[PDB]
Amino acid sequence: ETGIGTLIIFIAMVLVAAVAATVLINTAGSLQQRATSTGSQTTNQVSTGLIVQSIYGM
Amino acid sequence: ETGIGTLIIFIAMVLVAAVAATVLINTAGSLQQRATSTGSQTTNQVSTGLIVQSIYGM
Repeated sequence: ETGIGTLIIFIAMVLVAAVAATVLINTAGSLQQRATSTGSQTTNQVSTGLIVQSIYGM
Repeated sequence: ETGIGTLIIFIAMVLVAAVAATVLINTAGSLQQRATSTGSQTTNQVSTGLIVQSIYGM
């Protein structure tokens, strides 16, 4: 009967959907750390600087 | 059926969207404190100064 064949494919459908879910989570986690670090590094880059007061010679 | 697979990926889609939301909030909060402090420090920097009145010798 059709009942047996339906159950077999059902298991396969669940496993496939889990794979595509894993890709999206892993990619978002990788891009999270890069975007956070870039923002913090740029903030330090703009604000920091050195200034010359006076120059003397002998 | 397609109904089972749709629900599994749906959960994953919601979790991924939450991650990207967290990045934007955290970055804006970090840049908030830097921009506020820079403005206040510069205002004090320009306004403050010392002046010499008179010099006497013995």
